[PDB]
Amino acid sequence: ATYLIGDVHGCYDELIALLHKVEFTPGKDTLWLTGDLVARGPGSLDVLRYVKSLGDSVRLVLGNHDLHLLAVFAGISRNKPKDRLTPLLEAPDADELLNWLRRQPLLQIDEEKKLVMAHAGITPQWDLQTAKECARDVEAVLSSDSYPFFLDAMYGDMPNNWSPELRGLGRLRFITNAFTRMRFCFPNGQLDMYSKESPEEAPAPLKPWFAIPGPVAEEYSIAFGHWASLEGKGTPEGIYALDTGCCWGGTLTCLRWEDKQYFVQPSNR
Ligand SMILES: [Mn+2]
Ligand SMILES: [Mn+2]
Repeated sequence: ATYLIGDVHGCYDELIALLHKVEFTPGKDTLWLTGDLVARGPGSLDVLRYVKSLGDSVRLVLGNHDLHLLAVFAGISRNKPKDRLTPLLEAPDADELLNWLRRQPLLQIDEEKKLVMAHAGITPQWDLQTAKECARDVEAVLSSDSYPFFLDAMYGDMPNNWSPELRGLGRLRFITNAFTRMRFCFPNGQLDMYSKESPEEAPAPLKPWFAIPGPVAEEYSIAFGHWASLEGKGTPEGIYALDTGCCWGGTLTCLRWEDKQYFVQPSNR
């Protein structure tokens, strides 16, 4: 079977309970994870150990909190106490875990399932070939010996409009923001980098990225996390918002792909 789970955010206990509920069996089942494995929740270290141990039975995409963790680890950014990353950072196996983490994709595609996954979604200004190439560019920098320089460069909210003639720092920043921070769009597809509230509360003319027709979303289903104020509701057919805010006292959501059946674990907080 195929299972998709939203942002775990260090909620190791809830993740294991949810997986036991569906009797996830490595080697017979595959787990897709929408990223943001770490931060807020108490057990980022345990989540990383477990997910890494799953090997080929897991398909991950990196989120904005995974990339922030890598930036803290590399000395690029300051550790925030509320993230509760210190046990993972100080762990004897931290180098191994994080060198594995930075090697993971930004985008997962399964042609047989007609399924695409990224942390925040697929921006409507991209087709599948462009999404693939941008994923590869950022993955190449993240998995290189020089990744701290990229991580330092990634911060910033501009440029917010895609053009194939984007080059250098601006190109990398747009790709990163589109894959891991995108929520709202302007009518032409421009990224808004400020509003984090629900669609109902969004000021005009902002619309969810998935409310704007795009080539990928017309040929593929898209699963994503990141957007917790969405609370997994209000998406069109073929769009699955799996982030239901476990770390925030909400729930961890699992979707079985074969029958589109949902399973939920309540937050312990
Ligand atoms: Mn996120
Ligand atoms: Mn999140």
